[PDB]
Amino acid sequence: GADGVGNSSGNWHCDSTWMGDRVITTSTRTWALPTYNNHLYKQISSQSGASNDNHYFGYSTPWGYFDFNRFHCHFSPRDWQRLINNNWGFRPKRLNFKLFNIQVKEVTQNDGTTTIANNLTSTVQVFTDSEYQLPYVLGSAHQGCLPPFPADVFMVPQYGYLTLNNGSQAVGRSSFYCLEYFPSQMLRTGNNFTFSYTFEDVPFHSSYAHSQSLDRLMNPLIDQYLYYLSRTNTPSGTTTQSRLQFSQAGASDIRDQSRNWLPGPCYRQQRVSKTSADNNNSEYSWTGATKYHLNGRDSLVNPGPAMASHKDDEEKFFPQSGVLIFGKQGSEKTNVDIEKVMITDEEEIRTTNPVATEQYGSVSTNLQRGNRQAATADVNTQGVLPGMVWQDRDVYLQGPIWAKIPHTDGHFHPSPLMGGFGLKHPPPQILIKNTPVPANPSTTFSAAKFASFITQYSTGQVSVEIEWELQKENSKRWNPEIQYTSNYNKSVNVDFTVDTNGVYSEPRPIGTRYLTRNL
Amino acid sequence: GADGVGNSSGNWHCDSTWMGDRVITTSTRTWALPTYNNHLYKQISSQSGASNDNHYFGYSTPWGYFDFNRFHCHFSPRDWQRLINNNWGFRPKRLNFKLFNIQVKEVTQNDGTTTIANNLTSTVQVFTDSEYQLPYVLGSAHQGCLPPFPADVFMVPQYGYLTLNNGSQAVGRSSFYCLEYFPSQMLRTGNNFTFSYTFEDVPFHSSYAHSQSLDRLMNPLIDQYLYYLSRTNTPSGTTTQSRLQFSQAGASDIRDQSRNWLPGPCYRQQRVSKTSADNNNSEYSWTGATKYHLNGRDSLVNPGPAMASHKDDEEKFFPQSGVLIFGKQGSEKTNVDIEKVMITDEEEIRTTNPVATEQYGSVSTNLQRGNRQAATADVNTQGVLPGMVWQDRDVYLQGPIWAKIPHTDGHFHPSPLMGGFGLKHPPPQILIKNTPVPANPSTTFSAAKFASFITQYSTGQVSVEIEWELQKENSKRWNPEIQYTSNYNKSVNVDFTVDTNGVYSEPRPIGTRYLTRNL
Amino acid sequence: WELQKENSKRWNPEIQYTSNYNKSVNVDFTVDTNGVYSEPRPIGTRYLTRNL
Repeated sequence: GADGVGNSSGNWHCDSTWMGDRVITTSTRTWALPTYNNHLYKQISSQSGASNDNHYFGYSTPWGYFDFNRFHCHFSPRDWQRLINNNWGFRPKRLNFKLFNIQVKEVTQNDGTTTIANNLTSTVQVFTDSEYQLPYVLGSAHQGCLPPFPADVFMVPQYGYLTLNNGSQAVGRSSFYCLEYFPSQMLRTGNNFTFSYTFEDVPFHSSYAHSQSLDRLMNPLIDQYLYYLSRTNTPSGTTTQSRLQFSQAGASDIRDQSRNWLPGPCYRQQRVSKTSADNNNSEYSWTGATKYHLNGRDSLVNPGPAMASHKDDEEKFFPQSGVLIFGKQGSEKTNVDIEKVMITDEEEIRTTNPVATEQYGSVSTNLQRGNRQAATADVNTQGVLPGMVWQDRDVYLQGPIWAKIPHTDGHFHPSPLMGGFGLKHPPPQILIKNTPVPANPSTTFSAAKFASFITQYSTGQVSVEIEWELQKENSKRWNPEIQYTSNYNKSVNVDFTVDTNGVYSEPRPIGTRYLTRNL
Repeated sequence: GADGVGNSSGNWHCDSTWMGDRVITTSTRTWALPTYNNHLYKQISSQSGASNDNHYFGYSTPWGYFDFNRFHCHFSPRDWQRLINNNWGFRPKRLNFKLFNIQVKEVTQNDGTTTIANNLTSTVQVFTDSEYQLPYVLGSAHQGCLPPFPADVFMVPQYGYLTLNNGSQAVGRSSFYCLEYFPSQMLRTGNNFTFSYTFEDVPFHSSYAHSQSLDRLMNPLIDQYLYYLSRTNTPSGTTTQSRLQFSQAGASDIRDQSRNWLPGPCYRQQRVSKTSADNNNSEYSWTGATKYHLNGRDSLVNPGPAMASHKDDEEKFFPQSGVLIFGKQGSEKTNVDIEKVMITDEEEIRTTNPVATEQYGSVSTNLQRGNRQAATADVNTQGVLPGMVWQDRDVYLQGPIWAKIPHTDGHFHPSPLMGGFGLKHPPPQILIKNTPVPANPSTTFSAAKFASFITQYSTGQVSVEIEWELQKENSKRWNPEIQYTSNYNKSVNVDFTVDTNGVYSEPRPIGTRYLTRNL
Repeated sequence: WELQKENSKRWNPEIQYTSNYNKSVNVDFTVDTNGVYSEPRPIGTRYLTRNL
C-alpha cells in the first residue's frame, strides 16, 4: 500500500475479542526512532580491567528493532483476568504485524533554538529476517518493549550483539554481520509495512495449580499390600539385638508408603529473608551465590530451574537468585532497596517441585556392617531421573512471552527458564533504520566517506495482533476456586491506573496460576 | 550373477560424485581371508589371575567379517575437505555392498618350499544377518577396517563375542551362537554377493561451530528489566549493617544477567599436560582416573560425555581419558610415547559445553542465618536438567561412522559417545568363511570328527557405496570463515601421501567443525 | 556470474583461504572501534590446483 502525502496509511487498532475458543489481542503504539552511532557500526568490548567474568566483545549497529515479547503489551489487566481466572491453558497461534503513518522529521539546531520540520522525501528502511540469520536478541528480557499502557510513546532500542572473545580480544571465529547487507523495504511517508507469522505447534502453558501433591496421592483408608522395613532391631531387655521387621504402610505412617513418582530436579539456592534482621551480615551476594562455569568464567544462574520458593508458612524467605524480581514504577537501575522491587513467589509449585532453598533428599553414604553404623549424605543437586515430574515456571503478567531454543545437537525439555514458550522458530526480528541523508558535499571530489549528515528522526505507529488459543476448565470441584480479585477497600489510587500526575503503574506481579486441577 | 571361471564377476568402482544435494562415495579394496581356529569354535576367557575388572567369557569363531565403519574408508582427504568446508551437516541415506572376483587358493607346505595353487571347485560362504540376531561387534572401534588408501590389501578380521560371566566362569544365561546355523550364500569362483541397505532417518551431524556462547547471548547496549541482588550489606561507617539491595543487570556486570539456558552436563575428568614437567610424579593412570561401576567391576570411561577439552589458551592441557587419541602411522600397541599419538581437541564446543577438567558450577551448601556465614560447594558431576543444551562429540576423519543403540526399555539422547550416528538398526554384519575341505579320509570308517583339512585361503574384491545427504550453509556473515588448509610451506613429504618407501600416513586428525553458525 | 566447477581427482587436501584462528584485537574485514572498515590484505583468486 502506497498512499499520498495526505492520505492516512493505516487505522488505529487496539482491541481484544473473545470467541471463546480463541482470544485475539491487538495493540497499537506510537514509536520514535533516532539515529544511533552516527549512522555507523562500531565494535564494543569490556572496559579495561573488568573482571574475567565480565569480558565481552561485540558490535553496536545503527539499526533499531521492535520487541513486543512482554505479555502486558498484548493484555490489559482486565483482559489478563478473564484468561487467568477462566482457563487452564493458553498458547499463541498466529500473529500479524503492521507499520503505518510513518513520518520523518529533520531537526536544525542553531543557537539555542531548534526547529523541527517535515522532511517529505526522506525514507525509512525496515526488514524482518525470518530466516534467523542474525544473532537473536529477543528473549533476553531487555527493556524497550512496547509500553504497558497504550497512551505511552516509546523510543525504539538500538540493536547490538556479542560474539566469541578471549579477554576483550576477538577470536577468529567471531562473526561480523552487516545489516545493510539484507533486502529491506524502504518506506517513505505514505508507505506501510506488514507481515504475518504463524507459531509452530507448542504445548499449552499450564495456568492451573494442583490440588494434590506427589507425596500424598493415595487412598488413606486402605492399606498397601507392599511391606517396608518398619524397624531394624528388637530388644532382649538387657540389650537390643539386631532383628529386622516389616510392615504394610497405611494411614498411620504415610511417609513409608511406596510411591510411584519422584519430584522434579533441583539445583540448590541460598535462602535470604525479606526482614533485614534475619540475614547474615557479610557480602555473600557473589561468593555465596549459586553459579555455573563455562570456559573459565562463572555466571550467576539467576532464573534457575523451576522450584518452589519456600515451604509452608515461610513466606518471609525467598531464594537468593531463584526468583524473578520486577521493579516498581520509577525504580532506579542500581542498588535499590527491597521496598522498591516486586519479588515474585512460586509457592504454587510446592506439590510437584522441591523447595529451591533445601536439598532434594538424603542418600546412603556407606555400606553398613555389624561393626560400623550406617551413614547418609545430603543431595544438594539432582539431575533428571526416570519417573520424575515437574512444573514449569510461571509466566506472570510482565514476564516474557517466548524464547528461541538454541540450534544445537541436543536439548532437554526446551521450555525456557524465565518462563514462556520455547520456540524453535520464534517471531522474527523487525529491524528499522533512518536512511542517511548527506549534507552539502564539497564541490571538489573527495574519495573519503561522508562525516556530515542531516540530523533527523522518524516516528509512526506500530500494530501487533496475536491470536491465542485457550484450554477451557472442566472440573467437578464442589467448593469455590481462588480468583484474582482487586481489593474492595478504599484507596487513594486505583491499582493498575494512572495517578494524579499521569504515571501508569503496576502494583504487583500477576502470575497465571489460580484455577486448580487435581494431580 | 554366476559367470564362468574366466569371466570377471565385477568391475572396480572407486569414485566420488557430488550432485550438490547428495554425495555418493564408492570404494573398492582387495581382501584376503585365512582360516581361523582350524575351522572350529572355541571358548575364550580371562587368563588365570587377571584382575576382577578384566574377567571375560566368550567364544571365538572361524568366521571373519567386514567393517567399513571408519570414515576415511569412504572419503579421501580431499573429498573430506569439500564436505567439511562447505557444509553445515550430513547424514547417510542408503548404501550398497557388492563382493566379486573371489578366488580360493590351496597352499601346500613341503620342506621349505610352499606352492600356492588355484583350487577351482572350493567355495566361500557369506551371509548378512540383517535381523540383528548376533552380538553386534561393530562400533567398538576395533581394527581391521578397510584401509584408508585404496592400494592397500587388508586381512579380514576374526569374529568373536563375549557373554555373561562370573569371574571367568559362565552363567546359565550366557548364550552360544553357531554361525553355521544361519542361511548363507555359498560362492564359488565366478559368483558374486550383493545387498543394499537404507539408513533409518537420523539427525544430521553438526559440522558447524557456534559464533556465540550461552553466557553471552544478549544485547550489550540495553539493560534488562529484571533485578538481582547487587549487594547484601551497607556500611554504617562504624560497622557494616546487613541491608540487601538490588540492581538491573547491564553491560557493566554481564555475569549477573538473567539467562534463559544452561550448559550441558558434565562428568568431571582429571587434567594432564602435554609438557612432561607439569604433570605430577605418581601412578594415577588408574587410581586417579574417572570410572563407572557395574556388577562390582570398575570400568574407565574413556570417551566420556562430550565436553570442551580446555578453556582459553590452555591448549597444553587435555583431559585424562576425555579425548579420542589416534596413533601416528607405525605406532606400537603398548606404552608408546606422547610424540607418537595424535590427541584430538574438542575446544570448538567451549560455547555450549563445560570444560571437561573443571566443575559445572557451585551450589549453596547450607541455610544462612545472622549467626552463621553462607557456604557453597562445588558440583563435579551434573545430570541433565530442564533447559540444558549441548553439542555432540565430533566425528573427525578416522573416527567411527555409526553405532548400534542397545535394545533396552529406555535410553536418553541416543547419539553415541565416540561420535557418529546412533542407529537403532545399523548396517548389518557381513560374515565370511572358507568352507572346510577334508583331506584324504581313512579307508575304514570312523565316527570321529575330521582333524585334517586342506590348508587354503581366499581373496577377492569388496565394494562399498554409501549415499550421503548434505545440509548446505546459508549465512549472512560478512567476514571470511575458517577453512581447512594444507600448509603452503615446503616440506620433505606431502601430507596425506605415501613416502619414499610407499607407506601412506595421516599427519593429523581432521575434525568436521569449521563453518560457523550463530547460536 | 557464471561459475566453472572444480572436478579433480587429487587425493590430498587443497590450499584454501582461511582467516587465522588466533585471537586479535580487531577482526579482519571488519569495522574497528571507530567505525572504520578496513581490508587487511589483498585476496587473489588462485588457490585450487589444476594439473597443467
